[PDB]
Amino acid sequence: GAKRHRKVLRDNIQGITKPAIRRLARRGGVKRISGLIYEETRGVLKVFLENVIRDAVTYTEHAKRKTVTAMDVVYALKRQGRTLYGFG
Amino acid sequence: DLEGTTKRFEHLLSLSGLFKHFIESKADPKFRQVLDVLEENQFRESPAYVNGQLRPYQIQGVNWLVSLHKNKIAGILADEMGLGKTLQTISFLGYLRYIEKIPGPFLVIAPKSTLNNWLREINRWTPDVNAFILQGDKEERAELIQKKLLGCDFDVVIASYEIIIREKSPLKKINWEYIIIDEAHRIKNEESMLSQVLREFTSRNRLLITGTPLQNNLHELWALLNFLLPDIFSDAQDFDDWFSSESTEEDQDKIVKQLHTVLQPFLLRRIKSDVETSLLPKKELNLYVGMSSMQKKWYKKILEKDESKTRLLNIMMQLRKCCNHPYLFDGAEPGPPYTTDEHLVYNAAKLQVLDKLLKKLKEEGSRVLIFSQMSRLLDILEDYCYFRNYEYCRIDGSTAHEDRIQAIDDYNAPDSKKFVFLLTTRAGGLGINLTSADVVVLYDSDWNPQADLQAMDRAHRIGQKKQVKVFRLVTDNSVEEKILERATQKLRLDQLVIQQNRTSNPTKRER
Amino acid sequence: AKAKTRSSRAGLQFPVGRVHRLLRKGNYAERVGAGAPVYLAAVLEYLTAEILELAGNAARDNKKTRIIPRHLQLAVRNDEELNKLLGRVTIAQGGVLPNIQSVLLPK
Amino acid sequence: SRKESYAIYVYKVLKQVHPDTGISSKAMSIMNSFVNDVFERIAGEASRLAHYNKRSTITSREIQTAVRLLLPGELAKHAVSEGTKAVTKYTSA
Amino acid sequence: KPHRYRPGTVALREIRRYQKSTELLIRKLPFQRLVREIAQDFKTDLRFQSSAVMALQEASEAYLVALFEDTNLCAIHAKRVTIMPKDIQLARRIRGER
Ligand SMILES: Nc1ncnc2c1ncn2[C@@H]1O[C@H](COP(=O)(O)OP(=O)(O)O)[C@@H](O)[C@H]1O
Ligand code: BEF
Ligand SMILES: [Mg+2]
Repeated sequence: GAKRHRKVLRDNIQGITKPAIRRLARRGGVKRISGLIYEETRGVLKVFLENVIRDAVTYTEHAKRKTVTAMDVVYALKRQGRTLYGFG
Repeated sequence: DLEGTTKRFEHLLSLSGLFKHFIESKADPKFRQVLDVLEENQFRESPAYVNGQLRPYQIQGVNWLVSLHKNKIAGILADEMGLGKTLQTISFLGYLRYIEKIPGPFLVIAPKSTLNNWLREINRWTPDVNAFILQGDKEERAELIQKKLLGCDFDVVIASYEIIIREKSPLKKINWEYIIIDEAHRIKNEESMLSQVLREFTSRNRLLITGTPLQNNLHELWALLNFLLPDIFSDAQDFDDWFSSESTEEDQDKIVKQLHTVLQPFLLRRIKSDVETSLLPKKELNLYVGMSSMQKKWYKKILEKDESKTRLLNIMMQLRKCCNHPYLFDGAEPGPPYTTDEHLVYNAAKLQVLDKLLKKLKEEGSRVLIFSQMSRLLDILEDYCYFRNYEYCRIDGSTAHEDRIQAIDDYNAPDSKKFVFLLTTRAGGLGINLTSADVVVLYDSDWNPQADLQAMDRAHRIGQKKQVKVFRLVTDNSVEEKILERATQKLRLDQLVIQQNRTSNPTKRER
Repeated sequence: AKAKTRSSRAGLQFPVGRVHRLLRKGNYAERVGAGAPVYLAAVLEYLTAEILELAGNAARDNKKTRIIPRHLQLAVRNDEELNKLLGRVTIAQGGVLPNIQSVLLPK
Repeated sequence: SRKESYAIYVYKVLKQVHPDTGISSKAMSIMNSFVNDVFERIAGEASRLAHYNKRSTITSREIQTAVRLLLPGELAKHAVSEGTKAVTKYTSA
Repeated sequence: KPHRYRPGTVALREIRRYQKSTELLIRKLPFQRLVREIAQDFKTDLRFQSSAVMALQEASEAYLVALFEDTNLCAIHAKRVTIMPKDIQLARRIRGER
C-alpha cells in the first residue's frame, strides 16, 4: 500500500533532459560538457521563454481572445529582433 | 465477384423491393446490368466434431450463419452477451472445417484482455485448428511472421486491436476467409484507424461480432453496416437521409418498420432473458450516497474557483474527480508520511458505504468485482485493499500480457480467497467471463451506457450460479446525477427502436 | 481598349496591382507614386530568383528534385550576402551548416 | 475564408530559373513569409524617409534609395538595375 | 577484451550526425507543459495552438543553439575543449543579456 503518492516529483523544468541537452550541444558542435551545464541551461532557456511568452500573451487579451495563436507568437518574436519564417 | 454479386442479389433481391430502391436511389456502376436481368426474369443436429453440446439457439445462429455463407451474404452475430456465442463461432469454424473441408487462413480479433479466452476455448472444443496468440515484441512478432505466418502453417490467428495495425503489411499478402471481429466497438468511427486497415484486406466473408448493438446513432448503425457489404451500399449520407433518423421530424415511428424488415432477415438478435441458459436474472441497486462533507471545501473551491492557481480546462473532469475522490487533487492528502488509515474512508463519501458493503459481502461470501474509470484512483483502492488485507488481483490498462492471464486465473481459481478484484472500465470488461463472481460494483458512472451494460454482465453469463446483485455508486447532489440522466437519455433514444427491431502597486517604485 | 496588366507592361511577373492596393492600405503614405509599386515589385522578383536559383543549386547537390528549407537554410547561410541580409532571420526546420571547430579535430 | 498569398508568382519565377525543379509547401510558405518581411521593411523605411524630407507621396526615388539603404552591396547595385530597367520599361509601355 | 572507442571519437561522430539532421531534439510532451506551466504567472487558463506550441521550440532551440556555438568559441579561446558555465554566462554578458 501507500503507492498512490509514490511519484509526485515531476517539477517540469528537468523535462528538458540531459540526453537532449547533450544532443542539443552535439548539433551545436560541442565535444565535451560540464555537468553543471544542464541546470544552468535550464535557467537560460526558461528566462528566455516567458519574456516572449509574456509578450506573446501580451497580444492575446488586447484582441480579446483566450487561445494563443502562432501568428500571435510570431509577432512576439519579431519585437526582440529575432524573426522566424514559415508559420505565416 | 460479379457472379457472387449476381448470386448475392439472388438472396438480397428475394427480400422486399427496398434493395432495388436503394440500388436505384444512387445519385451508377454496372450493378444495374445484373440487376435488370433478374428484375425482368440444414445442420440442425449440433454436429459432433465439437466436443460438447450446442445450445438450441446456438445451432440456430450457426444454421443462420451457414445460410449467410450459402447465400454469400454478410451479417453481424448480435446475440446478447454471454450466450456462448464463442461456441457458436467455434462450431461454425468446425462447420467449414469438416462439412466443406476447407481448413484455411482465418483472422480473428479480440481486446487485449480477451486473447487468452478465445485460444483457450478453441483448444477446449475443436483442438484440430492451428491458432496463435500473435503477441510479443517487434522481434518477437517477427519470428511468428516469417516462420509460421509466412509459412502458411496455421488456420486462425488471434491478434489485438493495434497489432493488426502494427502488422497490416505482413497480413495483406495473405487473403483470408473471414475477418472475425469480436466486440466491434472501435469500428463505430469510420475515421478510427482500425476501419481503414480493415477495408484493405481481401476476405471472402466478413463476420462482424458484438456484445451490444449500436450505441447511439443511425450514422453509427451503417458504420457497422457499411463495412459488411461495401460494394452494395458504397454510400454514407444516402443511407441516412433515406431513413431520415427514425422520422426525427414527423415521429411516424412506422418507417422504422422498413429499417427492421431489411435487418431482420439480414441480422440476428437473441437475448438472455428469452433463452436463459442460466435461469436467474440479475438485481440492480443505485447506491445514492451523499457527497462527502470533508471534500465539500474543495468542491466549493472548484465551483467558486477558490485549491487555487491550476487548470480548469475541463470543468467536466475536475468536478468528476471531486465527485469521484478527493485525494485525487494533489494536496488533499497533507501527510508527508501519507498516513494510511480510516481517514481515507473517513474523508471519502463512497468508501464508508464500501466498507459496510465489503464487511457484509465478506460474511455473505459474495465474490465482488469493482469497476472504475481512473487508473490513478485504483491506486488508492489498491492502497486501501492493503489496509484491509484482502487478496485480489489488479488488472489495469497496459499491465502485461501474461499478467492479465495469470491474474484472471488466480481470481477465477477454484475457492479463490481473492475476495475483491480491482479492474478498470474501458480496459477490463470487454468479453471476459467471471462466473466465479456474482456481484459487480461500479465506483463511478461512464458516459457510455451500453459500455455500462457491457461491463455489468461480466459475472452474469452462462455459468453464473448465484444472483447477480449490482450496486452502482452515484453521488447525491452532484453532477453525476446529470450524467446518469443523460446516460438514460442516450439509453432510451436507443432501446425504443431496438425493441421494435426484434419484434418487427502605484507610487511604489523599486529603484 | 484592351485590358493589359501592368506587370505585363513592365514585363514583370509579380502582381503590382495587388501591392498598389496594399501600399494604399499599408498607410505608408497618404499618396503613393505609380512606379513605386512597379519599382519594388520587379526587385521582388530579383531576390526570389536570386534565392530560388541558389535554392535550386543546393537542391541538386543532394540530388533531390524539390526544394526544402534545409536547402533554403543552406543556400542563404552559404551566401555571405544573403546571410548578412538575413542575419536576424531564423529558418524553420532549416538546420545548421555542418562545421566542426579546428581544435575539436583529433590529433 | 479567402486568403491571398504569393505562391503562384513564386511558382512562376522558379520555373523561370529552374523549369524542372519541384517545391514543397512549407518552403513556399517560407517564401511567402520572406517576401512579406522585405515588403514591410522597405515600405516603412520608404515611408520614414519621405517623412525625413517632409514629403507626402512615395515614388521610386524613395524606393530606390532605401533599396540601396536596405540591400547590401551587390544586391543593391544589381537590384537597382532590376528596378531601373522595369521603370523605364513601364514608362515607355 | 571489449571494443570501446576512444572517448570523443563517438562524439565527433555524433556532432556530424546532428549537423546534417534537421529535426527537433526536444520531446513534445515535456515541452508544451513547460509552456503551459509558464503561462500561469501572466494569465490563468489559456488554450494553446499546436502550431504555436510547435513554433515555440524552434525559437527555443535556435536561440539555445546559437548560444552553444558561441559558448564553444569560449573554451577554445580559453584554451579548453570542455565548456564551463563561465563561458555560457560570458557570452550572454557579451550578448549583453544579463
Ligand atoms: N452450449 C454450451 N455448452 C457448454 N458450455 C457453454 C455453452 N454455451 C456457453 N458455454 C459456456 O459459457 C461461457 C460463455 O463464454 P463465451 O462462449 O465466450 O460467451 P461470449 O462469447 O458471449 O463471451 C463459456 O465459458 C462457455 O464455456
Ligand atoms: F459475451 Be462476450 F464475452 F463479449
Ligand atoms: Mg459466447
